[PDB]
Amino acid sequence: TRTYDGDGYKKRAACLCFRSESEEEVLLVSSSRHPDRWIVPGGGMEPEEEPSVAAVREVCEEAGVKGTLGRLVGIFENQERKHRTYVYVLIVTEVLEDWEDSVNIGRKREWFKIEDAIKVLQYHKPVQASYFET
Ligand SMILES: O=P(O)(O)O[C@H]1[C@@H](OP(=O)(O)O)[C@H](OP(=O)(O)O)[C@@H](OP(=O)(O)C(F)(F)P(=O)(O)O)[C@H](OP(=O)(O)O)[C@H]1OP(=O)(O)O
Ligand SMILES: [Cl-]
Ligand SMILES: [Cl-]
Ligand SMILES: [F-]
Ligand SMILES: [Mg+2]
Ligand SMILES: [Mg+2]
Ligand SMILES: [Mg+2]
Ligand SMILES: [Mg+2]
Repeated sequence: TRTYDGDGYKKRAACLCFRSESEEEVLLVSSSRHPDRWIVPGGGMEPEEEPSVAAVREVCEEAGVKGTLGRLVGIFENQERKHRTYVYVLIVTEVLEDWEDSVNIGRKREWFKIEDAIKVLQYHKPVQASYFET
């Protein structure tokens, strides 16, 4: 069930999934609609779902990782697609081999150095590239 803010923007949550506390490598996943494109794992909040809970849940479903939830980075709007995303830090401590989106849609995941993550996000996902600007 999709949920919305009072202005009609779709509510989403995402994590910057870092390999370690040094925050030098981040995990991206392939797009479901376009599999040669990279995105930050995230998705819609469910009804009455805390943003931090949605963020951890979506990363588990899309990226097959668990870890230590850190800071809220910020709340980011995409004006073109009318959605508003709470973005958290997650320090990955568990990498599971066969996760919901790998099994169901063959979603891929890869570690990127921060500067390379920004590069691959810029063309189609400039707001997600901006998650890293802080
Ligand atoms: O993360 P979500 O908010 O679920 O985004 C999910 C959907 O949302 P929904 O599940 O249909 O509500 C996106 O559609 P909208 O951009 O919200 O229309 C999808 O966006 P699209 O409709 O393809 C787009 F934004 F118009 P494009 O990326 O083609 O410019 C998004 O696809 P991406 O993977 O490319 O972000 C999808 O992601 P996924 O299928 O990997 O979950
Ligand atoms: Cl790291
Ligand atoms: Cl976006
Ligand atoms: F989802
Ligand atoms: Mg979704
Ligand atoms: Mg998603
Ligand atoms: Mg999802
Ligand atoms: Mg979802």
